[PDB]
Amino acid sequence: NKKFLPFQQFGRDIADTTDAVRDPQTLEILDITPCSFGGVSVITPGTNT
Amino acid sequence: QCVNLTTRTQLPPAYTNSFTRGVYYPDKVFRSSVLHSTQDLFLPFFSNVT
Amino acid sequence: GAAAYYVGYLQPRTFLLKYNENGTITDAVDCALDPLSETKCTLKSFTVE
Ligand SMILES: *[C@@H]1O[C@H](CO)[C@@H](O)[C@H](O)[C@H]1NC(C)=O
Ligand SMILES: *[C@@H]1O[C@H](CO)[C@@H](O)[C@H](O)[C@H]1NC(C)=O
Repeated sequence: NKKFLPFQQFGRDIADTTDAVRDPQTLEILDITPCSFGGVSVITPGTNT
Repeated sequence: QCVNLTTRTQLPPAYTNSFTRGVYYPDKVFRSSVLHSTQDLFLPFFSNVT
Repeated sequence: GAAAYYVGYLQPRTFLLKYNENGTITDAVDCALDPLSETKCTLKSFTVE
């Protein structure tokens, strides 16, 4: 929902990476949310139980 | 041509000061609410502009 | 007739910027002007306590 000037293409975050973009073919404001959510947690009781 | 100016005055190149002028976008990259800082070919503050 | 135009020279300085919500440059702070500007660029903030 930001204010992209027509030359402004790349939104940067505080972490200085790519945040918000625009298609060079069609003028449109986009937002990016990265994939690879978290890790694997395993719950188990005692094996003898 | 070779015709000179009518009232060409031989004046020296006098000096003033660029107060906050010469602040350009370093690239075509959008930012939001951050305090970025970088080095590029700038207009220095308060220097003798002709 | 009455006409004014000014000439500046570009030099590799280092500046501090401030962006608003809309992403325009709101404020510009030099680094290598005085040790106060050096301090403001060192702290990555122009509000030194
Ligand atoms: C501009 O140049 C003159 C000498 O030509 C010098 O005295 C003056 O300090 C300079 N201006 C600044 C802001 O340094
Ligand atoms: C952003 O632009 C809108 C457009 O009118 C304005 O109302 C708002 O105050 C601006 N915000 C900033 C932080 O400049």
